[PDB]
Amino acid sequence: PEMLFSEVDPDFLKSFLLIHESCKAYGATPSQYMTFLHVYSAISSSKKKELLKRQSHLQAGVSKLNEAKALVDELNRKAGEQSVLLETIKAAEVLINQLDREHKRWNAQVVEITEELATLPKRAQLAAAFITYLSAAPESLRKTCLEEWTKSAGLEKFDLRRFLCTESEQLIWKSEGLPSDDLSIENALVILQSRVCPFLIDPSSQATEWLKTHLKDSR
Amino acid sequence: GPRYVVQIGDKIIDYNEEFRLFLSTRNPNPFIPPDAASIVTEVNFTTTRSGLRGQLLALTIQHEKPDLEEQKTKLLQQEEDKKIQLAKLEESLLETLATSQGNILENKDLIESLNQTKASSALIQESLKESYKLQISLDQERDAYLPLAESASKMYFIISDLSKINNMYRFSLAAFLRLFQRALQNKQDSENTEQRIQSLISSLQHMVYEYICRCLFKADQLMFALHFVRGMHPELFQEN
Amino acid sequence: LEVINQQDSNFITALELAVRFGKTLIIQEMDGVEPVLYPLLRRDLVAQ
Repeated sequence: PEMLFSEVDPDFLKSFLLIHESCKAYGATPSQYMTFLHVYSAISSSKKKELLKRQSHLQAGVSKLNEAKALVDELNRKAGEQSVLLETIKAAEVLINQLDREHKRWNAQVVEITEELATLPKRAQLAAAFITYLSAAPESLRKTCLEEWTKSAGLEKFDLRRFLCTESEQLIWKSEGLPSDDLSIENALVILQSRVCPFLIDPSSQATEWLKTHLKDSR
Repeated sequence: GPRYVVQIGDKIIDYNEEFRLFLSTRNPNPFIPPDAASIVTEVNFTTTRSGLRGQLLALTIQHEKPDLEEQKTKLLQQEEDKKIQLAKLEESLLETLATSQGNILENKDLIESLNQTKASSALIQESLKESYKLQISLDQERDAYLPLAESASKMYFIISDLSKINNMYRFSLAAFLRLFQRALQNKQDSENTEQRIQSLISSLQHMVYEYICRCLFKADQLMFALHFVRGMHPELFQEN
Repeated sequence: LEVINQQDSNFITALELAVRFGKTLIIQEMDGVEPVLYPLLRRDLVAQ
């Protein structure tokens, strides 16, 4: 990874070795080690770009709202001064009646994403390790290994199915025929992977019907 | 030159960049060697405990009364459509903030933003009232079946491990749900419902036991009986 | 564009690159009609 680094530093690297040495007891081919590294780099790049986009849009909002407020805090006063030496207040108050909830909503996400993108690499490690290993094991091994890895990092909160997918995509997947279990939704999250080919062990054909339902659009 | 070709048997074929390959499987074993499994990532759709519980719970709700089923369907579908439309209405908040970043106090885009935020607040309060008006209305009409579905989810995982002493003791799930249909369709039990739940678990254990001892070998029925009793009531033999 | 001579050492290789990459090709010192260039001068296009 140090040659996949330029192309805290040692704690990441020694964490990789310990994860792999613990995962040798289920079949650990070095092809899976390299698949792990490539999907780590890919997911970390896509999420850094999307978080910088979100902070850019929130920064533009915090700029434009403050600029319009600074403009509206003196325009009626300038008109009143011109009337004193010698029609936008209603629409300004109507805009403030929505902005009292809108700016209050769009405030906090700047500091939220600011504190979030210091905790992206360990999240990408967990999200890559789950995809590159545990789409085979039974769910007790999923629970035990995710708990051991989560205690290994030290952030005993911070789940991953909300980290990697949001509610709208889940209900759209549910709108088609995907089973609503934890297992089915995590399995449909693992076929995000495109480094390799997915292999669907499937006794009853619902998941296959779902996949060839929502792959209708392309050829 | 600029493209790439890939070998398929004898032909030489251009590898188009839009190539995506998926493939399905109907049996967890067959077949991987340890050479074609380090390149292919394997996904196992499986029926587990917490999913099967909810499946049988929904079947019992649909077979108790159809009105509660239609209500819990329509309310959830309307709640999902309202959530998607609420995300769509709040998806114009970036446009109302920085669509052009100029003359925001001048043009009527800030006027249309007031109407959009009014619609958003109306849908948000309506969804709060709806999520209050479905919770206890679904809990008291849905929670009258789960002590059936709990032990009905126990019995399948009891009878799953019967193959590991004698082969051809392999049991499906489609016929199991056919049995769970037969438990309703032959019952016709008119009582208290809380007096009906023990009646239906009682008249389901008989049909399960008879359906499995149709299949078994004559030196195995005592095995099946004792493992079944250990499966249903694990409290009557205590510890060590 | 690529421009090539007739009696040239790399004729057929550069001809292959000019057919593949979509160049516009000019040949200098032609002494007639080459034997090689007959189906390309005609239309001989099998589809894949």
